[PDB]
Amino acid sequence: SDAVEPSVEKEYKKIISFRDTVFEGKHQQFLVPNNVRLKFLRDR
Amino acid sequence: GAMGTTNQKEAEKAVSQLFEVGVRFNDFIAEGIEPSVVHTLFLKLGLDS
Repeated sequence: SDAVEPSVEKEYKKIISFRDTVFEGKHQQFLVPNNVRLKFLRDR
Repeated sequence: GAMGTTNQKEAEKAVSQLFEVGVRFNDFIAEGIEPSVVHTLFLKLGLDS
């Protein structure tokens, strides 16, 4: 029943900005290589 | 995206991929994100500690 909560946009803004930085791979906490790149993009 | 996956779960999977690079609540906190987000989604995604 948690298919689309109130949480969704809130989750998206925080998650999307975090993921998008990693998508550039310049994430201060996380440097991402090849396998991680494909994992992010293919799964979501 | 919205190809079979619901918006909420779509947000969750993006978190799960983040989880593979090792995102913990402290990392989310470093980005201004609440620790509760890692912990709660961690439970929902059924991720092993």
